[PDB]
Amino acid sequence: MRAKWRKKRTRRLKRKRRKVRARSK
Amino acid sequence: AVGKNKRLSKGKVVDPFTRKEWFDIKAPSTFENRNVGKTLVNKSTGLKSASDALKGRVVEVCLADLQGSEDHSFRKIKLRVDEVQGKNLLTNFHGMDFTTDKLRSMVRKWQTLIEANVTVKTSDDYVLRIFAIAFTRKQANQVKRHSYAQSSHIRAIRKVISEILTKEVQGSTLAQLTSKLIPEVINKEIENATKDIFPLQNIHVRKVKLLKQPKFDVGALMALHG
Amino acid sequence: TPVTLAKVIKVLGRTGSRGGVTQVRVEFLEDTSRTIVRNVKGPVRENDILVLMESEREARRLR
Amino acid sequence: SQVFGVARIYASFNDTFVHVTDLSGKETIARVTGGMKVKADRDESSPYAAMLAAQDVAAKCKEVGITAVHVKIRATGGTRTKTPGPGGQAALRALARSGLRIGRIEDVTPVPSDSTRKKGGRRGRRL
Amino acid sequence: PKKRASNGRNKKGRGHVKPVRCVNCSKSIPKDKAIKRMAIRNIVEAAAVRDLSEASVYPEYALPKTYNKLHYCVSCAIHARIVRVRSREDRKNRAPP
RNA sequence: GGUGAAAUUCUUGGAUUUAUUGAAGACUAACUACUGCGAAAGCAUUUGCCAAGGACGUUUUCAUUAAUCAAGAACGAAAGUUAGGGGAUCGAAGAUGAUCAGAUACCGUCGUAGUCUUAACCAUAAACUAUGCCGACUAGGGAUCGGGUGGUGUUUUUUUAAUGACCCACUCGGCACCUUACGAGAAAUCAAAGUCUUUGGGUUCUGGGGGGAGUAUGGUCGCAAGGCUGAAACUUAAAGGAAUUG
RNA sequence: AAUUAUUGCUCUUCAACGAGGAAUUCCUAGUAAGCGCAAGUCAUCAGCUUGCGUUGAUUACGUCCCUGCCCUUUGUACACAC
RNA sequence: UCCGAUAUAGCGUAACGGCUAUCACAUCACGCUUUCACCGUGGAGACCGGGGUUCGACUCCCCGUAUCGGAGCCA
Repeated sequence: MRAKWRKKRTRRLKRKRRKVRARSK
Repeated sequence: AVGKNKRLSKGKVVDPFTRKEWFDIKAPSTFENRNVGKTLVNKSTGLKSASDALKGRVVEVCLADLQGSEDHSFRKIKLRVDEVQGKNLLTNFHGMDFTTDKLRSMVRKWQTLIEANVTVKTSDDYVLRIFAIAFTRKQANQVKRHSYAQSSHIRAIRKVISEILTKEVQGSTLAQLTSKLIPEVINKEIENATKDIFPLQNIHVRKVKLLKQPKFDVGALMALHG
Repeated sequence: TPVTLAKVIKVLGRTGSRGGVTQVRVEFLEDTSRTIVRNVKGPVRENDILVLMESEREARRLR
Repeated sequence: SQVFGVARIYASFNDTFVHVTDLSGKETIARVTGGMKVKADRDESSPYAAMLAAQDVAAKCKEVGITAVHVKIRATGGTRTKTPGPGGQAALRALARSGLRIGRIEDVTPVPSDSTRKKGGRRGRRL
Repeated sequence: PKKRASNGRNKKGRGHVKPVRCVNCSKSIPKDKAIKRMAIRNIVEAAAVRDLSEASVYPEYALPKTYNKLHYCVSCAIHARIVRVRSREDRKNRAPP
C-alpha cells in the first residue's frame, strides 16, 4: 500500500539493476 | 517486593545510635536566634577523630526561624560549620536561597521577567555570585492586559541592577552584607534606581552563592560568636 | 465527650458515586448563626436534628 | 525546645522513599521504602504501602530522640514526570499521627533549565 | 478537506516553533500546538489541612502550594478526559469554560 | 529499578537513598503569547565587537533608474557522506526480558552510527497558508506590535519640569482575529479563493481520465546515497473532490 | 400387562448435611418471604407449571459506580452496510 | 591424597530444635468475558543416601554417593 515503501522498494531495486549492469560494462 | 531478593551477597549486629553524640548548631552574630538545631556524630575514636567528620557539614535553615518573625518566611539560608569546640560548634554564612513555591508564585505570564547576576567579590576576599530577579508590573489605570517590556528597558534595567549589586558588595565584607539582605534594603535601593525606567514589581532579589574562600582566619569567626 | 446537636435547614441533594450520600446545610442548635455542611448516610427531612463528634468539618461541594 | 529532623519524602512512581535525617542531612535515621512493607512488586507506590513505611520512620524517631520533622517532598524530577507519586501524600499524612511535629513543608523536585533529552523517542511511548 | 483555520496550532508568521515533549508519553509536539494546562494545587491536599496544621509548629505559617505546567500531545490530551471533542459549530469556540 | 503485570539488570563487596564537592558534554525551561525578526530554511541565557535590515519622520537628493522573469546564480530543516575534535543524554543497527499461535513489532534494559563542533559535500520535506509576484478598487469592528502627531489627562523625579510607564484620539506599516454576504465557489469555505459568459491591469511557472510511472533508456550533476530532465509498449471505465442519510 | 421398585400404606434400616468458598438470581407493598389448595398434562403418577387464598418484615423513595439499552456529537476508503 | 563448596513439589527457591516445611510457574476443578487473553478462589504433589547427639533435627556432628575449584607426587 504505502507510497513511502514503494518508493523505498523501487530505490532498493534501482541499486540491483545498477549493480547487475556493472558486471557487463 | 519483600521476598524478591535473589542474591544478597556478591561473594556468597550492634545498634549504631548508641555510639553517637549530639551537638547544637550556633548561628553567627548577625542573626536574631543563635539556636539553630541539633546534629549527630559518633565518638571521636582513635582513628576516625569524629570531630573532623563534623567539621565540614552544611545545614540550611529558613530565615524566618532565625529572625523569629514570619515575614521572611521563604528566604532559605545555608550555614556551614567552620569550627567545633565544647559541643557548641560554630557556623558561618554559606549562602541564601529562595523556596521553590515562592519563586514559582512570582513567575506569571503576560509580564516580563528580568534576571541579572554578578560575580563581585567582597572586602574580606569572599567571592559571591549575586542573583537578581524582577518582574514588570501593570501600572494602575492600565487597560491592556500584558504590559511587556521593550527589550531595551531590560538591558538598561539589567545594567542598572548589575551596577548596584557590585557597588553594594564591595565594601561589605560578610557581616554588613548579611545584615543588608535581612532587612530587604538592597531591593529598596534597586526600585529607586529603576522606578524611572519601568515599574518593576517583585524585586525580591534572588538566591546568593559562595564561590571561594580565603584562609580560615579563626579569630574572625570567634568575633561573631560572643 | 463533646457532642453537638445540629438541626438542618436545607437538603442540598444527593451525592456520591452510587448516590448514597446527602448534602445538607445544617445549623447548630446552640450557638446559632454558625453552620456547616455534613455528609449524611440515611434519610433526612427538613428541620431534623443530628449528632456530631466533630463540629466544623466542611464537606466538599459539587459546584 | 525541639529536636528537628528532615523528612525528605521521595515519592516517585513504582516506589516511595521516606527517610528522616539530621538537620545537616549527613546522618540518616530509619530509611524504609514502600517496597519493604508489602510484597506485591506492584503496590510499592500504593498509598497503603507509604502509610506503613511512614509509621516505621516515625516510630524509630522516638527511640532516637527526634520529636519534630521538616518535610521536603520530592518527585522524580529531572527530565521525568516532575509530579508527586500516589504514595507521597499518605506518607506525609501518616507520620503526622505518630506525634511528630511538622514545619516548613517544601517541594524539592529537581527542575531543569531545558536539560538534555527525555527518553521515549520522537513519537513518544506508543501504547 | 480543511478542518480548522489554524489547522492544529498557533503558527502564523513563525515557520518553526522548537517543539517541546509531552508529559505522559514524551512525544515531540510544537510548543504552539501544545495543549498546556496549569496545575496549581496545595502541597498536601484540600481536605488534609487539619492533620498537618494540628501537628504544626509555626502555626498556620504559609500552607504553600505546588506549581507546574503540563504539556500534552493531542493523543494523550484526548485520552486523559480533556478537550476531547466538540461539535462542528462548537469547535470555533475559543473561550475557556 | 522498571510495567497493565513482570522479567532481563544492580544489590551484605552496601545497590536505591541522604549530604559535601569535582568533571564532561548537550540544552536555553517557567517568562512564552492566535506576540517579534528573517527571502525561505530558521531564530529564545548575559555581555563585548562587526556588519546588516524593515517601518516610521522628512518642505533632503537623484530622476524613471521600474514589475515579472528562459538561461544563469546565492541560501536551503532533518537524515546521509569525507576528514579531525568531542562523544553527557537520547539512540536507525545490533543484543536481550517479555507479550503472542507466530512477534527479528508495539512495551522493558543495554547499546554502536548518529545526535554537538570545525572544513567540505548533499540540493531533498505535508520545504503547507497544499493559496506565485507586482498594481488599483470593494463592508463594518475591536484587539495587538513598531514608528509618529495632539490632548491644562494619570502616575514618579525636585508637588512642579524635559522625560519613563500609562489613558484618550488620529495616522502609517505589520502578525492576526470577529460579524455579514452586494460577491465568489461543486461544496467545504473565502475581504480574498471578490471586481471572471456583463468573459482583456502586468508577468512567470505548471495540468489535460486512471494505472504502467517519476518506471526504462540517454544525458548532466554527486565520493556515494542519489538529484534534475524523462518516455513507450501495454492495461482500464471509471479513479477522484465536497457534502447528505444510514 | 408394573420385572430396570408406576403410585399408596406398615415395620425395620437411619447415609451426607454442624448455615455452605470465588461468584451469581429475584425483589418496593399486601409486595418479598413462609404455607397450602384448584386446574393443566392423567386409566395411574408432581419434587413442574398456570392461578388462587392464609400469615405477612426490614430497607430505598436515590444514582449512573458496574452491567444493558436509547438519543446527540464525532470519524469513516462500509452501502450486499465490521 | 588433602582442603573447601554444592545436593527440598513437575522447575527454581528460603529454613529458629516448639509444624511431615511458604511461594511464582506447570494442573484439578469452579469462576469472571459473545469469544480468546489477563485476573480470582480451595487441593494433590518435596528435604542425595546411611548413622549419632538431642523433652523435640530438612536445620547439629560422622561416613559414603555425584559434581566443582585449588594445591603435591622416588615403588
